[PDB]
Amino acid sequence: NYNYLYRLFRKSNLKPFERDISTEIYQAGSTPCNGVEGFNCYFPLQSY
Amino acid sequence: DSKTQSLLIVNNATNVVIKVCEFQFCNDPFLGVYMESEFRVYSSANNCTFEYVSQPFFKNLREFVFKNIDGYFKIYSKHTPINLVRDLPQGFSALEPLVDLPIGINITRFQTLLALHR
Repeated sequence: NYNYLYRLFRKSNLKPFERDISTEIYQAGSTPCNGVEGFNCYFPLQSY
Repeated sequence: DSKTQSLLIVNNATNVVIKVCEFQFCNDPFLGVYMESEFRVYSSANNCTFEYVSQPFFKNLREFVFKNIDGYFKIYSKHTPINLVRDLPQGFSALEPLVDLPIGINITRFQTLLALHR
């Protein structure tokens, strides 16, 4: 079953009781995320 | 913007409405009276998470305090008759608690909404 997901990448920690539902591209290096997935720009959601 | 969720509180002189959604905001929002005739608030509204309404309910001063405490949004209110024009009337009186809500969004900026008579 792959209808369940979890976030993999975020640039900072979370405060308690915070609803992190954003789906933006994560910058894993010095290359900017120009609105498209790429190297070091993975989609921060993964499937259980 | 549409990237993150946001809070809207609005009053139409008879109802108070709270909405907690990933709104896309019209960057020049206002209400307009001719009885109301303009409601430019949001460009889009989707993926709702909380919504609440109430019953259909210079001259006066209303003071409020809005704060966030680890996901608890706290709102404190007080009301008084004021007839002056420009001063701050000393004579401090005790404030009161009004509302707590579990909206739990990352708030860093805010703006006030007006009503323009035309």
